[PDB]
Amino acid sequence: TKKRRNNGRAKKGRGHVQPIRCTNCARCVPKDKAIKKFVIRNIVEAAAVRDISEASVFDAYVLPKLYVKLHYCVSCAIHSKVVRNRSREARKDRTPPPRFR
Amino acid sequence: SLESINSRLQLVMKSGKYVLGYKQSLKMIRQGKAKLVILANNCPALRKSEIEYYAMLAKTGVHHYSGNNIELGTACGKYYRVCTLSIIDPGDSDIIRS
Amino acid sequence: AKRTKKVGIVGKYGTRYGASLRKMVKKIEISQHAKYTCSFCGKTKMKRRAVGIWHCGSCMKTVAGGAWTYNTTSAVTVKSAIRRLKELKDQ
Amino acid sequence: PLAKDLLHPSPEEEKRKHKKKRLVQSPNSYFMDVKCPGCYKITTVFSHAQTVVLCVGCSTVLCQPTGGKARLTEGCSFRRKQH
Amino acid sequence: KTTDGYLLRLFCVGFTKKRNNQIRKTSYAQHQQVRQIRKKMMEIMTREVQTNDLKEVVNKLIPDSIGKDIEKACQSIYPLHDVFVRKVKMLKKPKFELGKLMELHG
Amino acid sequence: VRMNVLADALKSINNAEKRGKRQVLIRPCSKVIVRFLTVMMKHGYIGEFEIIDDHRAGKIVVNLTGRLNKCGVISPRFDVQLKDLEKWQNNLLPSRQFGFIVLTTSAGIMDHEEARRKHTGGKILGFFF
Amino acid sequence: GRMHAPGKGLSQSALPYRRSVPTWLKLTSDDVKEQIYKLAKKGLTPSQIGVILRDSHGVAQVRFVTGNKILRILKSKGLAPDLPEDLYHLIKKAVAVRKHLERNRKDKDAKFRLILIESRIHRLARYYKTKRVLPPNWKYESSTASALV
Amino acid sequence: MRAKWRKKRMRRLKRKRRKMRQRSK
RNA sequence: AAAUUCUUGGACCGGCGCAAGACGGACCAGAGCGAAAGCAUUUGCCAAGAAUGUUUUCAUUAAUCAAGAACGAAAGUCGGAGGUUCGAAGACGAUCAGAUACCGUCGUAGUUCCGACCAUAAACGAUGCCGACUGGCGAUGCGGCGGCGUUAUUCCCAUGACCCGCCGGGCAGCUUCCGGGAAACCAAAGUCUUUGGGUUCCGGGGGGAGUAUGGUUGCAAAGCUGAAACUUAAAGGAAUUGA
Ligand SMILES: [Mg+2]
Ligand SMILES: [Mg+2]
Ligand SMILES: [Mg+2]
Ligand SMILES: [Mg+2]
Ligand SMILES: [Mg+2]
Ligand SMILES: [Mg+2]
Ligand SMILES: [Mg+2]
Ligand SMILES: [Mg+2]
Ligand SMILES: [Mg+2]
Ligand SMILES: [Mg+2]
Ligand SMILES: [Mg+2]
Ligand SMILES: [Mg+2]
Ligand SMILES: [Mg+2]
Ligand SMILES: [Mg+2]
Ligand SMILES: [Mg+2]
Ligand SMILES: [Mg+2]
Ligand SMILES: [Zn+2]
Ligand SMILES: [Zn+2]
Repeated sequence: TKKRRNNGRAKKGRGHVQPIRCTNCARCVPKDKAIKKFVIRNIVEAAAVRDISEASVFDAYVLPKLYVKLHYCVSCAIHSKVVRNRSREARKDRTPPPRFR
Repeated sequence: SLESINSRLQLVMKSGKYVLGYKQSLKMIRQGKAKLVILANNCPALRKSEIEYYAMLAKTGVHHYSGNNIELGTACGKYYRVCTLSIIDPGDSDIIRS
Repeated sequence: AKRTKKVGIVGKYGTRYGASLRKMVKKIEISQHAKYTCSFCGKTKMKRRAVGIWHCGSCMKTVAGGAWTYNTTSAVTVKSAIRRLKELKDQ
Repeated sequence: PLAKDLLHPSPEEEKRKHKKKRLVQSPNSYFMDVKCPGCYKITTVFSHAQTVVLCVGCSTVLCQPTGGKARLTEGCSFRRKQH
Repeated sequence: KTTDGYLLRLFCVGFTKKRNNQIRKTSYAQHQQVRQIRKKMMEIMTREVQTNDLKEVVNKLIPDSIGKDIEKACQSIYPLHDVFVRKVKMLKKPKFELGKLMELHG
Repeated sequence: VRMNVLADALKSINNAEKRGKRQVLIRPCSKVIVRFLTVMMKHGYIGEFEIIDDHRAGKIVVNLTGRLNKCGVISPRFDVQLKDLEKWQNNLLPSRQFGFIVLTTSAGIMDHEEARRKHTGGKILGFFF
Repeated sequence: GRMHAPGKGLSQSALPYRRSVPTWLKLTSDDVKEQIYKLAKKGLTPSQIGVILRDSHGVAQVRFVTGNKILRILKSKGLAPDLPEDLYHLIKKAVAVRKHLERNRKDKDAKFRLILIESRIHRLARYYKTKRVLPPNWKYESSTASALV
Repeated sequence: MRAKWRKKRMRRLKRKRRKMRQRSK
């Protein structure tokens, strides 16, 4: 049974897309099929921000961010609950979950 | 400009007049009927210097073709080798007006 | 007419020395007995006199070259690299 | 629309359609006369000239070939001619 | 190379800028536009450095003066905003001279 | 490539009649097409049409009624004697009261009922009803 | 679609309905075809003789001003090229590819296109032998094709 | 018994058959 | 979770250099180019190509194609060069009832390049090619055409960057009682019992079996062509309700 119109990936007129490496394991995944996270976080997270702020030698020091991009095979993505299975008609929508918080 | 000079040579040897070969190009230069001389890049240095000296004496232009005698001949459309050739009558081609 | 199926110049060795040795000597034999075109006159009169020595029958010009080929890819790449090195040295 | 008239299309939509796809085939290019600002004679130049056109006497160049309509050198005016 | 024998590698980076009017999402550049932008940076950078000594070059690097010139020069090709000298590597330096160092220190 | 212009003309009319339009544009024109529709004209299946004359194979705009069920073409153009004509109309016509097989004879392009009326065989072109 | 490509392009010239001559065109037939004559002697295929006439001299179609077409005018005079131009330009291109392919043997795409080009030469060559403009024994030899440009 | 391994088994068996055949020819 | 392993003869860690061979992130997209396999640092050179523009030229030169031909990932084979990482085989440490495995450390052939073979992949869109017709809508890439207005060069023309449309090819998308289909679904997988646009390949219940044999290709591995005896009432596809 043809489960997805596009075969779980984004290859339309290529024929070949280069493979990348998963981050959790080392599974070799085509680049367009992999699930890609782009997390942007501070170095200190939420509770130490006050501690370094008072201990800083500078006045009003803007704490740096940490930009790391993640790649996931389907197995790790399901097992880490970054993505979960949905109902058959709910599979068709492809707007990302809300980004308010 | 190699493509364009190939085109001009094809037209010149379709319509105008020419001589192929060192010992006959020398005769044409000495008689003064040679309008242009063309030399392949692998002709002997002694004779190319000789041809340059004759052309300087006779006030004639010389062109150093950018290929050896085999494809100079093929550009001429002949099935043999030419090292130096002389255009005597440009005909309906702008080889002199380069 | 065509007198042999696989063996060419190495047909003179008969059934000796092994199929693989005959195959790997065939191409070298062809290369060393071929006639090459002279870059100095345009005629195909280049013969291997001795190993490493090539001669033109018309120019009477002698060139130092490969053992079985007129020139080797190592020689040509060295020549190109040396030209580039001189170009860089004189800027 | 079921009953749309194919026989008598308005000049609006009949202009937007592809040159080969009109009801009657028609070219979108024309002829024009270009005059140099200095020289006096008028020369006939195709709209999509495709060649470097220079007025006789080599006074100047008129139009430069491009991917579509030939761009005209400045100062030169033109007017399209018909019959 | 500078007037004094310091040989440098200057890496500059630029990012095409979306317009305020723009509705389109992509804001990419044609490959020929990219090719003539990076030969504009490559042309400008050498001129700003090869004509004067190390200390003059450093004074340009303290602000983004070289990067600012790149901003103005390539607006007519494609508008692009985040330009800096991403990195400067010093490859070869002349023979050490104690006299010249003291000029750098006053 | 385009191989049988009459096959394209009748397939185009059949799609536009099937969708309920009022006019069809037939892109290539030929004597065979013009002579075929005039046969369909005489029996009231289509309205009057018009051929547009560019200096190439012209176009045709055909007024449609709601009476056409199907028009078709038979490929290849088989030859049919008077003995074979009853069997052909047994195969590809709905009933014995209506429907027509257009077939060209030496007397001209013309449908089956009267082609029998002047005792001439011919080559089958198509059918409509 | 294209004979040796998967593209389906529709771009083509669209000739106007009116096959008369415009009133603003003052050149008569006789001096147009001497204009054609001298352009042949400059050295130009009939393809671009008609090009430099409809953008500088205003003649929309030579076949509408005269009764003949350009290549038919030329051979009626004696200035036609020996082999047809469209076959000439294939041989000229196949020689260039064959030369480039000769210098670097790892160009597989060049080898693939050379098969395509030399296929179009043979398809066209046997057409001109059916219409009898080439001798029945005319053959395309890859070695000798360099001499005739 | 997945077809890939079944085919591999068949190839090994065929190779053995062939060897045993030119041993006798 | 540990152990094999390295470690006061100074490991791991911090700094400065040097060498070597791989690889080309982020930008990178349901974007592009190519006959497909495939293709991603800069610059240069060489040859090719689609689409668009065309009031240029020839005038049917075309379409699909047994036999035959060119390319064909990975693995594999043969000669050389090189061998950083990874890593078939192998070795040891774990786990286990066993563990010739999954986990860990080391590690050979290979992985890299040059020149020759091999011709198979879920080589997939599981969907021949050419041609015509049948709904909309918003996009995206290329070329062309037109138009308010912003923004550079500035010194205005004109070219760039946005914006608003139109045309032709292209990759896709959303929606639909077009129609079809066993259905899943498909603007083609429609225009089919209202059955005929052209043409190529190819299937005839499940196994035996892509097997035996013969022939042919290859250095080999294997490729292509390819049965029968015998056995068996089912094997299978889409969807439904349960467990
Ligand atoms: Mg499943
Ligand atoms: Mg693939
Ligand atoms: Mg074909
Ligand atoms: Mg990069
Ligand atoms: Mg075959
Ligand atoms: Mg391989
Ligand atoms: Mg390998
Ligand atoms: Mg090896
Ligand atoms: Mg163990
Ligand atoms: Mg290891
Ligand atoms: Mg297969
Ligand atoms: Mg298949
Ligand atoms: Mg049927
Ligand atoms: Mg069966
Ligand atoms: Mg039973
Ligand atoms: Mg199945
Ligand atoms: Zn993973
Ligand atoms: Zn010699």
